[PDB]
Amino acid sequence: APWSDLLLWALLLNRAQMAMYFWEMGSNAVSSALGACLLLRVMARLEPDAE
Amino acid sequence: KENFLLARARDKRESDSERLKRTSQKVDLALKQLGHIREYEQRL
Amino acid sequence: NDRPEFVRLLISHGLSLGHFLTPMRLAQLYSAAPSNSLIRNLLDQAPPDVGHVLRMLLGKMAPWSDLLLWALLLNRAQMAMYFWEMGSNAVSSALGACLLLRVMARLEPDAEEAARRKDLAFKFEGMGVDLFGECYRSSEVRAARLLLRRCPLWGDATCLQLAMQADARAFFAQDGVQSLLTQKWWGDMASTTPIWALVLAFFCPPLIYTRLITFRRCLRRWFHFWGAPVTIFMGNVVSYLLFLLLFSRVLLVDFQPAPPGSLELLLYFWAFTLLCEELRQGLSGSLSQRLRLYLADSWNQCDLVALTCFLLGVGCRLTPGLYHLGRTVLCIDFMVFTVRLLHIFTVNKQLGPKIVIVSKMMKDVFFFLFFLGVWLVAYGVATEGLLRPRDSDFPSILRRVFYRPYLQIFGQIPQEDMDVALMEHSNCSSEPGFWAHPPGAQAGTCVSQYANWLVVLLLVIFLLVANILLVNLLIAMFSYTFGKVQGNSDLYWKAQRYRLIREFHSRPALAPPFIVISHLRLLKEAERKLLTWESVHKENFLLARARDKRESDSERLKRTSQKVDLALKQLGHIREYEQRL
Amino acid sequence: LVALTCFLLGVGCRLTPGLYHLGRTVLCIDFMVFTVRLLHIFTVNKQLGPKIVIVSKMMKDVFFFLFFLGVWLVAYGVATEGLLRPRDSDFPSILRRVFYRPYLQIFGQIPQEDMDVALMEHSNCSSEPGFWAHPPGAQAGTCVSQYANWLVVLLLVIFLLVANILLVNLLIA
Amino acid sequence: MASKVVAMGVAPWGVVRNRDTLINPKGSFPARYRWRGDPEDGVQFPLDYNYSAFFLVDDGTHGCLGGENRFRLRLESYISQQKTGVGGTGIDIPVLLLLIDGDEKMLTRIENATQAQLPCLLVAGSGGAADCLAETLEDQGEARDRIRRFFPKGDLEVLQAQVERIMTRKELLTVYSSEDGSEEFETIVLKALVKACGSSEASAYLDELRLAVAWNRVDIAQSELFRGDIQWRSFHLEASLMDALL
Ligand SMILES: [Ca+2]
Ligand SMILES: [Ca+2]
Repeated sequence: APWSDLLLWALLLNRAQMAMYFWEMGSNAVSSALGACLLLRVMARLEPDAE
Repeated sequence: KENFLLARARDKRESDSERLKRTSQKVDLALKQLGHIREYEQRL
Repeated sequence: NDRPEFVRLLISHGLSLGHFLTPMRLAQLYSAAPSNSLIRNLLDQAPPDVGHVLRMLLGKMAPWSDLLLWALLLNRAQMAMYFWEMGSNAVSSALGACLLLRVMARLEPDAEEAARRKDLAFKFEGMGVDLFGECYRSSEVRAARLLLRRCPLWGDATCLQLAMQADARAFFAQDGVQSLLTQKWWGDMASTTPIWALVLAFFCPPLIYTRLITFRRCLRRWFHFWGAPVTIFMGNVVSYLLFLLLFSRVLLVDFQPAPPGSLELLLYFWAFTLLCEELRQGLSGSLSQRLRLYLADSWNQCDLVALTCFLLGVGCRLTPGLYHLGRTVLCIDFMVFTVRLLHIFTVNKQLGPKIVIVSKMMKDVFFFLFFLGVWLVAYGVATEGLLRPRDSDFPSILRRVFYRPYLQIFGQIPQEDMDVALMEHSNCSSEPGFWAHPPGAQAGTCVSQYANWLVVLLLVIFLLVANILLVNLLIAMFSYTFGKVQGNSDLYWKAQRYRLIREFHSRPALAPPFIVISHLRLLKEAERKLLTWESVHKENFLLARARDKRESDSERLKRTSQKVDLALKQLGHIREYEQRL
Repeated sequence: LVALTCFLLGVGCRLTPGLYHLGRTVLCIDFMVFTVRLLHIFTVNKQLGPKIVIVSKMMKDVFFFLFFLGVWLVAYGVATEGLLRPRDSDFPSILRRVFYRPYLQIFGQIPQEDMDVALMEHSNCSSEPGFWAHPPGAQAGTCVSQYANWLVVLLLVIFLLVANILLVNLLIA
Repeated sequence: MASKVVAMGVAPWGVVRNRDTLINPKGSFPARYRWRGDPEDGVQFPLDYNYSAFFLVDDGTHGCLGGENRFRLRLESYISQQKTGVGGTGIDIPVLLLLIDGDEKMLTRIENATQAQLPCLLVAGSGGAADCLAETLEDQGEARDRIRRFFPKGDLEVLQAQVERIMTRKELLTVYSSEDGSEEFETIVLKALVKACGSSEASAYLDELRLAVAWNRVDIAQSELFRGDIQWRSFHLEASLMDALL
């Protein structure tokens, strides 16, 4: 399913609107949302930008 | 999920800012049509 | 007449400012100061004659710029904003305007005009922050390297120096500034190197040549590692801790009336080295101007006080008949050095703002000292009068008046020295009445027991008031101060980060005790392009902000209302036309 | 895991002929660890659940306040010890009078008899020049110098103020 | 400098100073042009130095104006009928003309361009020859013709005939709404481009779509490009989607 790959790409590049859109038409809505939250929090805690 | 998104979009459409935007664009169309009909009456 | 929108409109429609502004015109503009305004007072005290006032305010150490300065001085918000919107050096001008406005506000007596000046300064700081954020996003290298680390015409001082003087912490709080500061702080080493990795490599110099640290090649790597300001900071921390340890050792054990020993001589050499380092900092950081700048930093003042006390102590001890005085002053000097040690905590985010919190709480302690002095004088004099102790010696009176209640604040309640039921009655003095003999050493040989229940009542009231009301008033002041500087903890820490990095970026690579050898060793179109790029990004930012404003709900409502008014007018027109035909 | 490792070490030490006391000590610490572990069961209750998280978070604040208090205690304790010039000067005793005694002073334990000279009986203690006093405390030094004792009391006042109010209430904030 | 954009110059050969410095039959790969000469005249003018390339139309005259209008219009029309490389596999390159004030000759130029079916955009308040057409589009006409333009040629009813001819093809002209210093007209360019095409074949509207992607005029594209009139295919939108994602 291309939607999962696009969602992962958007999350990694931190594109809010595109990630939201890709999630809106994914397969596993709840699991995808939780996984996205997990990944984003991990990257944020790992990111040095501070903004 | 589709039901939830549809409900959220419906709520968004009813927001005050959205109503204002929609009515402004619609009345712009109305003004354009009014000018069009005024020109039509002027010609005839 | 302060018509911002109208002046913008007039300039918009083909008006050449360069051919317009004249010395006479500017003189009139400044003479338009409102009656007895602050700017009017400054001009009178000081042709426009504007350079002198600016040099007086700041310290002295294109029509758009002149109009911006005029607007800032007269405190015209909208016109100042407009003039800045089409200036030359957008970021530097914004920071300079914030600096000037804050200085004038702190100097202004109005107490509300100052509020407006501070608000305008905040707006300018926000605009500068947003503009620089966009500039950094566009091209990190260009913005970071050149825009900040450049000396402009505003004061011939880098933008960062202006931000520090203006206390524009929000400016230091953004991504680009912090990234640049971190890059400087880590020198040539990769900013992502783990702290533990650096610490471990510090004690294993050979280890730096491994994959643990990320950046002939050998010497280049060695100098890059040991010259990085972070490594210098770690070395200075270690050396300062060792200096304190040596000082304590000497003071507690090796200090004797006999001539100095080996350790004491080493301590003298170390202190002399610190003095030389501080002198270097002062002399290379316009000699009078540099000295004033150096003395303006609180940490430098603390260093000078510590070194002066140390010198006095050494001198006193060396004198045959001042050994004890020298030792005492040296003890106090050690206390001063240990307090100075706090400067290094600014490197940590959690401990950074706490220094500011303590510094602010000191003032509250001062005012509470005023209150407590009043209350202690009252209560202590009352009790001393009631007891009528027979020692009555002036030092003893001061003790029983001030010192004893002060300890009572902290749970040290000497009942045996005040209650008479707890003391054995005796025939002490020939004076009439009954007397009791307290057991305390400094409680007086014998106290009167005439109205002793009143003494206990005063003790109860004092305990209540002092131990609860006043102490918790002070604690409430502390809580308010803490909360005030807690929502902005990050901003304070970022400012402290900048100060620390600046301090350690220009320091000899060797730690103090060995820094003597380092001291001996001590003994264009590009700007045009950069400014054009900055101006382009400023225009983009302003255009985006205006676009957002046009889409605001109030603007949409206004526009649709006027447009539908036009539509109604046209409808009436066409109705009349149909009526005629 | 920590509790079980400490328990194993304690049992091993006690079973050894010449480590009984060490085994008992480590077992005492292990019991403390188990009792602290007991907190896990409070999470079942709504009222006591978040309190565990609150305590865990407040531990970090305690750590940073320990940094601050260590700095201030080193300053004040070294200053006072230098001023008094106690003649015991034994390294464990020096560490006591530098760190331990002020720390208790934070909690209302103020040993005036060991610092004030007006409260101590003067004596000819040592041949060194100047006047000396004999404190009654057991670990307060055999005899302390009384040269500039008003300064010791002033430092005590300042320390009481700062520690007992400013720093403690910073931590409480 | 703030960065690609290229500027092209079309000036008559005869109003450029120091022409003799630019004559070489065997090749002039190097050349030095004195663009800051002290003398100044109303006939000869100095070349700008910001343009990447210049075109000097030779009309066999030693100085005059209007000698490039025909060639410039022909070149613009040819561009309007050219694909963006890859032969015909590419797509049509959009074109339009921006008008800012002018005179009667400028009005004639605009009329010729409109008869060539090339979009033109007018700016209100520029001055003569531009504001007059804007007012005519917004809408006495004779009075305005005399008012918005100097007295000369105002009585000339040839100006009235030219204005009527312009109105006959108003589908291409578009006014610039200042909107109190709006400084934003990408939407205006897109609107002119869409209203100047009409015919829906789904093969000539790709360029407008790419422009809309390059900008953030999604509403404009939805209103016109994706109003349903055009038959968008699948492969048509692949490149546009990739660009939007990037
Ligand atoms: Ca210093
Ligand atoms: Ca087309």
